[PDB]
Amino acid sequence: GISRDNWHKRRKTGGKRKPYHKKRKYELGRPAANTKIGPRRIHTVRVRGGNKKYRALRLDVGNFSWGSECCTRKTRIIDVVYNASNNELVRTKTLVKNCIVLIDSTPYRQWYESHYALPLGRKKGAKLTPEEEEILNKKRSKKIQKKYDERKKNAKISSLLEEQFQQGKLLACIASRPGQCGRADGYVLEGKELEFYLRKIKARKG
Amino acid sequence: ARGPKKHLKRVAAPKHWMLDKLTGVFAPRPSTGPHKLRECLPLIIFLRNRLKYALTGDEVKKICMQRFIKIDGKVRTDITYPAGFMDVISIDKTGENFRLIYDTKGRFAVHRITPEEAKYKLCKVRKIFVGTKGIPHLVTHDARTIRYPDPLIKVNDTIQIDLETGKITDFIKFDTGNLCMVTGGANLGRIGVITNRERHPGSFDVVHVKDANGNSFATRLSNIFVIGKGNKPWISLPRGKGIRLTIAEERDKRLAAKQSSG
Amino acid sequence: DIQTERAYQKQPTIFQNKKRVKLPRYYKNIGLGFKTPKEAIEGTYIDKKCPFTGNVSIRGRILSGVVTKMKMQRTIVIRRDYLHYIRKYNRFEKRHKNMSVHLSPCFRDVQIGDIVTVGECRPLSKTVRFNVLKVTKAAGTKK
RNA sequence: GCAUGUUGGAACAAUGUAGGUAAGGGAAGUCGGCAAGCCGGAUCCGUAACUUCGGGAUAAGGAUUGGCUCUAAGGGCUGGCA
RNA sequence: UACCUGGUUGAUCCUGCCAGUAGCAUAUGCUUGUCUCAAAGAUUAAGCCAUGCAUGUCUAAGUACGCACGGCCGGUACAGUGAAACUGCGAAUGGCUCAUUAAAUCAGUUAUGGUUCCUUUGGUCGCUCGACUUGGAUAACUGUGGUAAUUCUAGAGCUAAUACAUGCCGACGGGCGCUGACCCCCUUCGCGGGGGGGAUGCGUGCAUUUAUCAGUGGUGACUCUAGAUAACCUCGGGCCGAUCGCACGCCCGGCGGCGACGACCCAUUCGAACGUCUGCCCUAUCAACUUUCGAUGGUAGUCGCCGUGCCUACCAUGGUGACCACGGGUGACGGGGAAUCAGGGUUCGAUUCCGGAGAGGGAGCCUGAGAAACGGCUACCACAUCCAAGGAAGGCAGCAGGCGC
RNA sequence: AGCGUAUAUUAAAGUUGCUGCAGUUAAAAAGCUCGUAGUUGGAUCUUGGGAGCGGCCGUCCCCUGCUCGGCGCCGGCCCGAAGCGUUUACUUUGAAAAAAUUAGAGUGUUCAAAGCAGGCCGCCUGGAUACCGCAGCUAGGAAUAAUGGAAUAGGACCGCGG
Repeated sequence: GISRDNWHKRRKTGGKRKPYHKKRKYELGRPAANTKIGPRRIHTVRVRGGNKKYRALRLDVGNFSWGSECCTRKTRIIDVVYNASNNELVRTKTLVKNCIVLIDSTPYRQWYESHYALPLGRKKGAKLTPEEEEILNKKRSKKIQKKYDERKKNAKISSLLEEQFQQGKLLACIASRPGQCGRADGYVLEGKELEFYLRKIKARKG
Repeated sequence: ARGPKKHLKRVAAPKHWMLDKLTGVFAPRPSTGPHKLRECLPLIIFLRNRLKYALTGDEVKKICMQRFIKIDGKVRTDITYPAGFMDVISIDKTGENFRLIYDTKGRFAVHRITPEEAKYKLCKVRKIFVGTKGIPHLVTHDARTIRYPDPLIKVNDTIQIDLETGKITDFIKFDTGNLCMVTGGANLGRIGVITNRERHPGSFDVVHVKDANGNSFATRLSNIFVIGKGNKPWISLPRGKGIRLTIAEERDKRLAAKQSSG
Repeated sequence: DIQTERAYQKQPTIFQNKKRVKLPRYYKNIGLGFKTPKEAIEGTYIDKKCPFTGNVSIRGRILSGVVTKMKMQRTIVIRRDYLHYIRKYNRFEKRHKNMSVHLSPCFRDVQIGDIVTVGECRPLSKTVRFNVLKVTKAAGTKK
């Protein structure tokens, strides 16, 4: 196949690097993983040194860190948005490191509405019809209501994130390599990074 | 190479083993253990060549099955066990405890010690590794994992441990003017105090070790092993005492001993 | 006036999106008795191939040379000059071995013909294994 | 603009005139590859002998030739900028 | 040993070479009384091989109803030897030779802070808050057979594991933080404000990742380790002893020492790989060369156990060399060394002592920690073997020895 | 119990010449000058003084500083330790430089090629050195060849003020 070597090409001056030996087993290069989105299926590959490598094939979930409160949850991946260098990976939904994905807003919405006890998302016109969190919001004690108010005061979020929680599709990046370790970990884009990627999205669209 | 070595050549050997060329072609390969390859000396060679008890290799195998030789707090019956710097080889039947100390030349010196002296030995630590919950683990010169140490035990400070329990008794702090056995390179087996410390960033620091006979020599930081606090050794010393006298004086003392003997 | 590439360029240590209401610059020392210039602290440049504000280890051999080319970006080409004594004919011969050295963008006002200190590091590219430590000016040229 | 150019209908002999198709070999027939037949355009790589250095040269030679649906690059007007 | 003679002319001095002269390591020829040692398919033929061989191992401490044998008092299977096996390790070293091979290998020198690592040693083997031991396939054996024929084979009767999977008694009764009903205390007429005890539920050990805050020990140097918070624990799945053996004892059913093996994680030994400075044979009837099927750099991915256009999209048009880059040849593996030899120099080195290469020429591949292994696997070409003409198989530049030279 | 001969090669050579070649008449100055790389290059920057022991002559000590502390002593002096005080080549020293090999301490294999042995009526030793040019590092001095200061003055220093 193909391997990692320096002797196959020419020198810096221009000479020809002629070899002095045949093949080696450690000189070996495997093809890419090229994972997709779908049902859970991960292959394993035994590598040099008695170690294992988890190659992902299809994965529809992911763990993404929200950097302000530093708390991550398992979050469903629904769509691939944009890649920087290769624009063909925007069309062909192939996940590698440093790609933008749409993720669901419901686990972080449930965490916010359970801990902070404040309405997250909730476009004006549709009230809470099952009435599950409305009991947890009200019916509190007088001495703990001050602690709830102090937690309520330090809970300001920006409008650029508020619109994304309104639509229910957050943006996220890829930090861990899915081919090397197996886990597709990442983080949520915030602030100037989110403005930069949304400016690239707007420049691609119109 | 496709794999490790199984055999060992007699020519590929250091100078201090004193292995001659005529007797053998294939050298006894030492097994893997705490000490290095060239630093140690095998037990079968130490039995048949240096002390000269047995002659053939099968006799050492017949001896070691009856479990006579005890190595530094353990009855070890391995003929190719690496026995290196500051090891105590105890024999219960003959009652001759030996201590491995370098001579004033590059060779070792056979020295018999009391059982009270064989109860302890001197060792050196290398580093302090941080555990999974902030637990300091000592790294000795031949990998003795002992955790929860004393905070005064630094890198250059040496400790005095016990064989059967593996616990410290005393410690020699790395200070100026302490006796140091320089073990490495050309200046091998030297006794002298530290009269000057010179620092060097990047590389290791050079130390001007001075013997109290009008002799001084500079040696890098790797060949440092202090034994006592200034002028107080807690070990017994063999003949030679680390003088580093000249070859003309050695020839004169040899001629004087020859004229005294006859 | 940064990030002309397609991807987002940043330092992996700093964090700029915490709960607030100028970003502080992150740097580390190189050691071996050296200091840092004021422009490296005051600037806002980012480069991962930097000993101070980056991730590379300077160790091994420390050599010197002279700068002769500044055509390629983010790197310079140096040229060593030394002699050697031949035991057969008791005269000297000429030797030179040129090499490419990565150039940190903090060194702004650098001209050709100045003495440069190179330091061995990990191979970042095919024929570059050295970084720039300090640049000293030649004779004169106060302007 | 025209109603097949001094005529219409019928069957489909041989031999004529003009065309093509032809298993296999491929100028071995004949003064005579005569006639007849093959190659064919565009893009890309690439090119000898001799030379009045201009020609050779398209030398000799090779690979590609659809449908459907996308991505990237190159401009005017107004008030570093939209 | 820092050293000489003769020869051009009718005759004499210079230059010029020739004739010898003294060695080393190969063959040939004469002769070869003894003894200590003692080289010998390197030169052309890395071309092919008739013949025999070069890789096996049990202790009471893995599995033994082979009577193949054995103690008899057999009955609680079990004294022991024990063919043939399963299971675990090595088989990845050694030897041969210089074709290929001239910044390549190789010699002082060093760094992996940019990574792995069999075995041994030292730890680790009641940290988790949850069956007086559960399940079925099979090797060895017997028996029906085919095949010119292979160290080529199946259906049946069977049976075991330190082989394959699922998962318990105890430690274990209580702590750590998130959630918090509700009560109670101090001041105020009371709400408001402050401060302790606390019903119920959740997770709560190491291995792995993501990301924030803070900063015990050490380094010339941290984005090294560690502290806190929040989740991950991939079914192609990290650990959390459903193991074997010799003599043995004290208290109402329970209790305990001396062994072998394995395992989450770390140090160490043995190494391999990756590096940087310096050194090399000739030739200018070789002066320009290298490239968009990367030549010289960057951003972001892929890959590798790590650091690299190694491979990918887009930008810049660079880089080396007259101190000989590049190409061609070498009757060229490299170094330590050997010979003649004054001092200086010349030639050879394939060889034991060190490092790399490969098993007719290539191509690709499994297994295991370590192999592109070679007396490992498969395909093409050449050489080339048996045959019921249906088909099968091999690669001595190993030991002795042969063919051609 | 050793030689003649043949094939590769060394000294003889100052008949290849750094030690150590010639160029009128033997082969060897381009017909001739200019000319870029390369070689090499005028002079020139601290010139002896103080103390001791002998017979002006040989030896011996002196002619860059300030943060932390110990031979200490009475706000001060001495010295102990880190830091830094243009840069080379050469020279002095140290670190480091597998064995065998070359010279060889010891050395009755009866001598030698050897070898690292062995000898005293229970014991004692030796089993080293020279060699390892160049490459990298550490410690002295500044003769030799380069090397920089301030003259469109943004030259030092000492007291400053915002």
